[PDB]
Amino acid sequence: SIEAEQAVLGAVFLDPAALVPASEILIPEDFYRAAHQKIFHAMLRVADRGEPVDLVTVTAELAASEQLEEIGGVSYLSELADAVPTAANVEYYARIVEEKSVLRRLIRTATSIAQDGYTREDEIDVLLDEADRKIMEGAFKNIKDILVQTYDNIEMLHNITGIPTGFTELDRMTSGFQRSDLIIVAARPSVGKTAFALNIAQNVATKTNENVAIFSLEMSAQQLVMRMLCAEGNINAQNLRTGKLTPEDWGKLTMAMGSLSNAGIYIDDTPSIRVSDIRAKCRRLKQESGLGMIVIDYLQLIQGSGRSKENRQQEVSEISRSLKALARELEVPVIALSQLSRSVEQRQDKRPMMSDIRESGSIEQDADIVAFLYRDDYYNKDSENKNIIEIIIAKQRNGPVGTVQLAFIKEYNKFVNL
Amino acid sequence: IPPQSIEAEQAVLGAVFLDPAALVPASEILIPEDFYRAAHQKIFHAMLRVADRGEPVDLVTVTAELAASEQLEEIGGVSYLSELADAVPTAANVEYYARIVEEKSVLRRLIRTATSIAQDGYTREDEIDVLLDEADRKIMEVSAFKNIKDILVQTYDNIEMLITGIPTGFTELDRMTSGFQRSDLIIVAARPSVGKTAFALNIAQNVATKTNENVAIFSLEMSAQQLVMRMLCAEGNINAQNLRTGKLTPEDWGKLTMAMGSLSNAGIYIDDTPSIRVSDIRAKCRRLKQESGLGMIVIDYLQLIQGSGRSKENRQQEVSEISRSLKALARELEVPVIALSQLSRSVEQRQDKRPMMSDIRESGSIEQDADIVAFLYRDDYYNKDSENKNIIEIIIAKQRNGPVGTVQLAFIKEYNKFVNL
Amino acid sequence: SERIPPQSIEAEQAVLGAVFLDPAALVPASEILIPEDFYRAAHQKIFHAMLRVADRGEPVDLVTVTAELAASEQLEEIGGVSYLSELADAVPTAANVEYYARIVEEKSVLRRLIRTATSIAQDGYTREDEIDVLLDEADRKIMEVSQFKNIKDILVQTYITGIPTGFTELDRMTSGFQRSDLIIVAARPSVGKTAFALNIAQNVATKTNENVAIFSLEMSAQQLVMRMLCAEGNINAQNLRTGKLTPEDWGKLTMAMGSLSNAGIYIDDTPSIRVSDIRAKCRRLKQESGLGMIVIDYLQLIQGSGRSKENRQQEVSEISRSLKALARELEVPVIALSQLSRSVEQRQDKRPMMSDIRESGSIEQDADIVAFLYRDDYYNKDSENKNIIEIIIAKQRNGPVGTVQLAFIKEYNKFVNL
Amino acid sequence: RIPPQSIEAEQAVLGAVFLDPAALVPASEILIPEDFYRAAHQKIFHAMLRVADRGEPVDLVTVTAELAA
DNA sequence: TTTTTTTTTTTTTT
Ligand SMILES: Nc1nc2c(ncn2[C@@H]2O[C@H](COP(=O)(O)OP(=O)(O)O)[C@@H](O)[C@H]2O)c(=O)[nH]1
Ligand SMILES: Nc1nc2c(ncn2[C@@H]2O[C@H](COP(=O)(O)OP(=O)(O)O)[C@@H](O)[C@H]2O)c(=O)[nH]1
Ligand SMILES: Nc1nc2c(ncn2[C@@H]2O[C@H](COP(=O)(O)OP(=O)(O)O)[C@@H](O)[C@H]2O)c(=O)[nH]1
Ligand code: ALF
Ligand code: ALF
Ligand code: ALF
Ligand SMILES: [Ca+2]
Ligand SMILES: [Ca+2]
Ligand SMILES: [Ca+2]
Ligand SMILES: [Ca+2]
Ligand SMILES: [Ca+2]
Ligand SMILES: [Ca+2]
Ligand SMILES: [Ca+2]
Repeated sequence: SIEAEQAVLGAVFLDPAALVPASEILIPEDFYRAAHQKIFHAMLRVADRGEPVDLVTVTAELAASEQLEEIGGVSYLSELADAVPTAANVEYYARIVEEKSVLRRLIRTATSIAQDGYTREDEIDVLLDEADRKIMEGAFKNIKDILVQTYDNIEMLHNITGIPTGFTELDRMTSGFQRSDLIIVAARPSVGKTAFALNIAQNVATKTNENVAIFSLEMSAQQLVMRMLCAEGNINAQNLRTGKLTPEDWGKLTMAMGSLSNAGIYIDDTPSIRVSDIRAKCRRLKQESGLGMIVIDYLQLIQGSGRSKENRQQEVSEISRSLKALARELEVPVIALSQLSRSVEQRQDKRPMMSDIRESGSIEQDADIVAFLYRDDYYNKDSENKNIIEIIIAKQRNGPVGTVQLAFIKEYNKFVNL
Repeated sequence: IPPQSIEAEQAVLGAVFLDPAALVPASEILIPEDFYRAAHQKIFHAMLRVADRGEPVDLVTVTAELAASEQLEEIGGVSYLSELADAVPTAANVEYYARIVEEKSVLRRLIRTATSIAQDGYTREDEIDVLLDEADRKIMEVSAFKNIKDILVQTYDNIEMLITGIPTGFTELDRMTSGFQRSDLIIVAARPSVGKTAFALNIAQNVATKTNENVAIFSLEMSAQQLVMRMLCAEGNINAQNLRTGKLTPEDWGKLTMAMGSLSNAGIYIDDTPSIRVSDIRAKCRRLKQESGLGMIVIDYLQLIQGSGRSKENRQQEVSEISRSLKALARELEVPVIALSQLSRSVEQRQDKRPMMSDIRESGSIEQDADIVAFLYRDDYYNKDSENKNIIEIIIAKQRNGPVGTVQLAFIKEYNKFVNL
Repeated sequence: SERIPPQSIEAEQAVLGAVFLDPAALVPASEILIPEDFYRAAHQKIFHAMLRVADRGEPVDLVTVTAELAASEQLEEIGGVSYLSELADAVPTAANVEYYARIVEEKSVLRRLIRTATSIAQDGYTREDEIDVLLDEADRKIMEVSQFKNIKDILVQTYITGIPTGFTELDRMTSGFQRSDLIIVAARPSVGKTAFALNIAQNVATKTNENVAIFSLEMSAQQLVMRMLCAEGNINAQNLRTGKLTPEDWGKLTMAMGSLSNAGIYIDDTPSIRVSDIRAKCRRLKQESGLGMIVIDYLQLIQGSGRSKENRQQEVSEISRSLKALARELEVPVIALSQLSRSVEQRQDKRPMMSDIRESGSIEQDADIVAFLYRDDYYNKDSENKNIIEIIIAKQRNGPVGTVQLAFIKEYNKFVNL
Repeated sequence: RIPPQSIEAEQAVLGAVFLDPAALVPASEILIPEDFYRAAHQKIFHAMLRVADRGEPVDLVTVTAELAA
């Protein structure tokens, strides 16, 4: 019942534009306390002039009828003022007062049905109709309303929609890397999964102004940064990891480090996290700096929430769910790297299909987009055109399916446009 | 002073000791609990207990039965059973008095459920909507074998009626099916990104816009905003890529302006809460039917629905249960329910990748429960080069209305649209 | 504590009775029983005399039998002629001696088992001498509680007991549909389970005079009756569905309705019942009208008695027990429809085996008889000989196992003989 | 043999929530209800989070409404 | 106990 009542009346003496929502939601009778009934009435009575509604005009109106003394003094009206947490959410106190009102209305009509049960033992069918009728006395989104928001959204379309990867052909096909999408990038071992993900992270963090979080469960932060340096500056990786650098390499490195500093890429290399942990960390980074992308080096390495070490297919089924839900909650694209089962290798056409994604089919199902990497030179030692690598876009429910081509200069840990 | 024709109660019991073929109407009309007097309750029970042997029912066998339990002394003596015999002269219109006893029974049942509603009003101040629902539901509940003579009549009168059928607007499918029938569970299953939602959305539109019926859509994967954008594209033939960029041609805006027009008076109710239980779905639909009337329910994706508490059970059982609940919902609301389903990868392993019933993902009970199972298959989903691209099979693997078979449609993907051929 | 050697000397009397009533009933009786099978010393002697007189053959009536009993010292030992007179009045008809003889025989086997088991335990303490040969005797002595055609038997020379289903070939193999049997009809989804059950129900309810109760947990009564109408009159279901009936179809329907009225088939379509509920309802219908068959539209759809939501395999294990016991109590065949697990669709041969019965192995084990339905055209779109359907009788402890063929004209919801 | 606890500090957390209540964000990033020692605080901080998931949001009124619920 | 989905070593399918 009470106290929420006081919070409503209180907010009115505080605002008083708060009377509008209050009265849309409540009539004086909804209040339980006799006194509040009278006060809220007076408030509306003064609003009809309209005065408007403050601690003075209200007591003037309550004295204008015999009522000012009946409701406690001016001193009770004064207490009401001092008795609300925040003027802003009257809506939520009003709705308590309203819900309590409905409860006793229910109780009252139910008791009067029982009451009538003993009396009008005369005509059973019309009594059961009355009971039906006496007890009756949207949670769906309406389409009219959505159409407007969907229109106004298409409107905001002067000037990729889209966090841009910097790979022209993929961006044309995809237009980002959209907020709330789960993007799966899967391919056989040592084909280029991480390399590809890191390259995307760089071009996002350096070319745009957005922050990107990378969770690396297999490699160290060190190794990651060293891959980005090489790619940023075209420094040969073998040289870099030996310290055997040419005089111009030292130049390239100096530049690479420069641009990667103002880059804002946050790396977490804890080898065992649950999705909950990931969520927590991202939630906090977005809190204080804003987030744009999340990259995860590698979905089946993530570890389960307690359900006991369940049918492993279910365990990852669940991780899959959690990731999509995380992308949805943070309104941010989530790129999850995935492995593939050996099935693909048994074939002639070594290009992967969705079925191939390792460990659980739910991953195909949950993803907003599924990208495979295929390299002819991964299988052919002699292969004509070496550095070419297919980005097979096997799934997307934005739009088009298809294959895109890039060059993967491995010596530089780098993917490039053609 | 509870409602009781303790005069009429005696008249019934009396007639049984007098006839006793009079026990047949009596029991068709009453159960022991309908009697107000504790004693009569016990006697009428004994009467039926003896009838189940059957003895049959006279003043002797009844007292033998009452003594066989601790009860003969509790109900008055043999001398009370003797009075019951003499209370009414003849045993003809028992039907009369039985119906008084019954009517009084209903009255106190009503009073009792009304008082317990009021009672609960003060206690469970926790969840208002599910409480008000109980009152609604508890008051209706104050309303053995169906005889075939009677059904035959209703059925003849029903056949006297002449798509039967909520029409999908896909001619060949509608010929095979004739709607989309009230109370049916329709499963639409197919591999990922094949066209499940697309198909279901297309059906929802053609129902909501071509007919006058309301349709509820529960989307657990996509947002309402994405759903409507699919329908817009399909309604007006606007290329989806253009639409999501805002990169619209001058005639595209024309197409969009009309699409929006027709979809307004469409009356399609969308709920995109990503986790619901079937109970929740039921509740929402019940209410929408209440005040506006419902025609169809569409659920994007059955295995995404979540279980009622039974603990995180053998997952196969958990969906087994969801399956039943859905059919039972379709049954209760007298409305076709279209549940989208995923498929296990088993089909992928096969030579020809047209699905069979076994392929439905996660629990075999879905094949079983369904009134009708529809698979979608696309040659161009597997062949990059495939001859005749836009063709898509609607394999009707199951229906207990009638015929099984395959139907062909075109799925112009650029327009999020299925079309007739 | 008090251990009473198992016997039914009601059923004993019913057998001897039927012989004085028929007496062609002595043929089944003796195929099933030897004199020693009877528990009561007196019956032993009587049934012996009956066979003694049949070997002349006299044949066997109340006179000749007393003549034979007096011919030995025995007529006074077995009660008087007055006891032989009571045996006659035991049963209304010499209908189904086969039934009661098989009870007497089954009880006989039980005590033979008990007796050999106790004598094995007995010998366990005594002959502590030769362990391995004691185990051989035990093996062998337990088999001998059970009692390969010879070449001569096979030279009879070159060149219904029973509620009748109306399917000749099935009835030959089965002879009803026997009182107290649990008959399991299982098959994959949409194969023909319900259709087949309904067809049986009609032919029983219309051709015979017996009442049949059908519990439908999946389909409405309305849909059931519409299936029967189509099958009774050969009206195309689609036409009937739509109301799009030809002028002669109306004739066919008018007929079908006629005969189905005096049919007496009681339908209960409550979607959730416990077996107790089923029992209750049937007990009452038998009370006032008599019952012949119970059909249940599906066993795993029935719901459990409180034991908490137990290991589901046990829950149905229990339902299974309850049903057999209900069939036993009401002395009436119970046809329970069952689903099958998907494991059959793995096999290159899709004919079910007992193992395939879905959810609990106890069903194989409780059933008196297990029937599978198999359709080639269910799997082959093009299949040669379409409307053919195998009725695989995989289990029956009456007698013969084997397959029977029928046609299942689906357009007519109808099974037909060939 | 008296369990490490700091009720003063527990109260100070719950207090700050009723005062701010954007203070619930840091609080829940750091704590779950079970971290609190006093049975009562456990329940209160739970309710606070329970109301935040709607989100109401969290003040002295809505909290007592949830606790009475 | 059972039903379901996954990966990966064997044999034998004209
Ligand atoms: N030739 C050469 N190749 C390299 C060097 N460093 C990395 N790579 C190549 O880049 C690939 C890295 O693959 P990666 O993305 O880490 O594998 P994934 O995460 O499983 O997809 C490896 O297969 C290497 O062949 C280098 O110094 N020289
Ligand atoms: N070519 C093309 N296809 C599209 C476009 N937008 C959506 N689609 C396709 O439509 C399909 C969506 O299928 P959907 O029903 O959502 O997947 P399901 O629910 O798992 O069956 C996918 O195959 C997409 O590639 C587009 O702009 N162009
Ligand atoms: N051609 C045709 N076939 C039908 C028609 N009605 C039903 N059927 C088929 O007959 C069968 C009857 O369903 P049923 O097998 O009893 O369900 P069950 O309990 O799973 O076995 C189904 O296989 C339907 O396809 C009809 O009107 N026309
Ligand atoms: F070898 Al990897 F992701 F680094 F498969
Ligand atoms: F693309 Al899906 F369920 F596989 F919407
Ligand atoms: F299709 Al069914 F029991 F109705 F297998
Ligand atoms: Ca990697
Ligand atoms: Ca979908
Ligand atoms: Ca079928
Ligand atoms: Ca069935
Ligand atoms: Ca058992
Ligand atoms: Ca098995
Ligand atoms: Ca038996």
